[PDB]
Amino acid sequence: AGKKVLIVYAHQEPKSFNGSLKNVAVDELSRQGCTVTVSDLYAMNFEPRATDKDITGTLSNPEVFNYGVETHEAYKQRSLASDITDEQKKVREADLVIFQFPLYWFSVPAILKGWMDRVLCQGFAFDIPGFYDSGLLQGKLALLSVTTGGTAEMYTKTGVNGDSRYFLWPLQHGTLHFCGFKVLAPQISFAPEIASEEERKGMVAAWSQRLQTIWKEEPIPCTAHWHFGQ
Amino acid sequence: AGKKVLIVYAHQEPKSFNGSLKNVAVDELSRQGCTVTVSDLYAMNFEPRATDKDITGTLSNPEVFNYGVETHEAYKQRSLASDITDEQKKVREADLVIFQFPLYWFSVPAILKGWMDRVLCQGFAFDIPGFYDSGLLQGKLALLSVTTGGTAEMYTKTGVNGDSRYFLWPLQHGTLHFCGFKVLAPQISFAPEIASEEERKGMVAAWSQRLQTIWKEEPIPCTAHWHFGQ
Ligand SMILES: Cc1cc2nc3c(=O)[nH]c(=O)nc-3n(C[C@H](O)[C@H](O)[C@H](O)COP(=O)(O)OP(=O)(O)OC[C@H]3O[C@@H](n4cnc5c(N)ncnc54)[C@H](O)[C@@H]3O)c2cc1C
Ligand SMILES: Cc1cc2nc3c(=O)[nH]c(=O)nc-3n(C[C@H](O)[C@H](O)[C@H](O)COP(=O)(O)OP(=O)(O)OC[C@H]3O[C@@H](n4cnc5c(N)ncnc54)[C@H](O)[C@@H]3O)c2cc1C
Ligand SMILES: CN(C)c1nc2c(Br)c(Br)c(Br)c(Br)c2[nH]1
Ligand SMILES: CN(C)c1nc2c(Br)c(Br)c(Br)c(Br)c2[nH]1
Ligand SMILES: [Zn+2]
Ligand SMILES: [Zn+2]
Repeated sequence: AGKKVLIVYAHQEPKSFNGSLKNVAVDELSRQGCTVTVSDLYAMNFEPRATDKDITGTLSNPEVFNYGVETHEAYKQRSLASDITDEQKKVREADLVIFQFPLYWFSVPAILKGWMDRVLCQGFAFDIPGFYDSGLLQGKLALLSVTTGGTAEMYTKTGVNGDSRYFLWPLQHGTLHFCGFKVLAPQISFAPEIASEEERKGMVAAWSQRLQTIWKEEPIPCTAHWHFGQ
Repeated sequence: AGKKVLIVYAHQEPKSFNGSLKNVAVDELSRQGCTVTVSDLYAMNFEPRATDKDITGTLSNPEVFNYGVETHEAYKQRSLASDITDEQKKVREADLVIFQFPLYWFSVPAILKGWMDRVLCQGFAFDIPGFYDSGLLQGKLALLSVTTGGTAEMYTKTGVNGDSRYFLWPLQHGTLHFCGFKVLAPQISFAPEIASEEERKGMVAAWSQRLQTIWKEEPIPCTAHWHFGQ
């Protein structure tokens, strides 16, 4: 035991399917004795825009603004905005980061994209060197728990949407793997709006049950072959 | 040949490489006699978050907030927030929509993701049915003009990042094609920060040159094969 979990949660509605998946996670991980923290992005009115307000005090170059460089330097100089550093503290302490969100345009909702853009800066999440297998959050686990409008059928290799794995690439590989996370198998709850309550309860239950043994899981091989191969 | 272009632009710094790419597009398309509009999202302080503030009318279900449902109904009733309808007007009038942005986490910056999330609502951009080749923005063209930190070699199949086309899938297919756009080949200006001044000028001029003949181009086949190969 002694395991710490951050849930980064992106849904506007407490009563939503996403809300229930988040609450089941809190309940089950809490029951196990895990340390659990939730960043409820919409309730926080979390700022998604990458702007020069994310740096407090004097900028590295106040005439030409380069976000990547300014935030790298601000992290090194402990001069990032408190909303960012608050999130970095949560991530730093976590052994597992679970992202709970509805799929928006084959990706995360903008509020959560903004969390990734602003929280995962150079020096904290990655550096030269220290990316992919050697990214700075190595040792940590990340897990995408996604809900969709589309059915599993639509999300097949020859379905209209392609394999669900195809849209996971920028998230699992380009973001989480890049930062050094070992990536647990995604949790994809397909088309809850379409499903019967029976099927919905089953999807929630699968998640709760999965969570019972989450600490015994092996990470996926987060490779192009995993995402795009046969 | 009275063509209308919307450039949706997502960079904080007017002197940036992205800023130059946006400006040369304006210069060249204006020179051609095109009608040109730019949505400079950061300068507009464009709202990225999908929230209940985006609907001003009586909600369909005020007890359980479903963003998709409420925005679809609000579009039909004309009770969407005016920032959304302002953008929809620009898209409706445009023959070509160019997106100009730096790659953030294998995707668009959150401010631009928010534009996609909030502007491309059901009833305006797609219906059920009425998506992919039957999407509501059929007859229009879209083009991603992207800049990266990574080099072209890093973005090949055997490179660490995988092929560049891999990260285009959620944007070109999941978003643009879903809404009925035909998609012109991407413009990817690789690693300008690493490039010499002359190589930078070369990349800007290549884009300007391409734009001279943009109206003669055919779209890509926006399929899984195009993106991922056999
Ligand atoms: C901007 C935007 C972009 C989108 N892009 C995509 C896309 O690219 N691809 C795609 O596939 N979809 C897309 N969607 C659709 C979206 O992913 C789904 O609408 C979303 O995933 C549904 O999840 P939800 O939590 O909102 O469901 P909800 O509507 O909140 O819930 C579904 C039903 O489950 C019920 N429920 C809640 N809790 C429980 C419980 N504990 N047990 C049983 N039932 C319960 C709820 O009451 C509800 O009736 C998009 C939607 C929007 C708004
Ligand atoms: C949050 C975040 C996430 C990122 N994620 C990724 C990612 O997933 N993958 C990836 O590859 N990269 C990523 N990057 C890096 C990012 O994509 C690059 O920094 C960006 O694309 C560079 O474009 P720019 O316009 O900001 O370059 P700039 O720094 O503005 O341009 C480089 C140089 O070009 C000069 N210049 C400007 N105009 C001209 C001109 N007309 N002629 C000649 N020179 C000119 C500028 O003065 C500058 O010196 C990320 C960065 C951030 C901040
Ligand atoms: C709102 N709703 C039910 C919904 N929105 C969708 C979007 Br946007 C995409 Br892309 C896809 Br694919 C599917 Br399937 C969607 N289903
Ligand atoms: C800031 N900078 C230059 C930068 N950031 C990057 C990110 Br984030 C990713 Br993922 C990749 Br891949 C590359 Br290459 C990046 N290069
Ligand atoms: Zn990977
Ligand atoms: Zn397509």
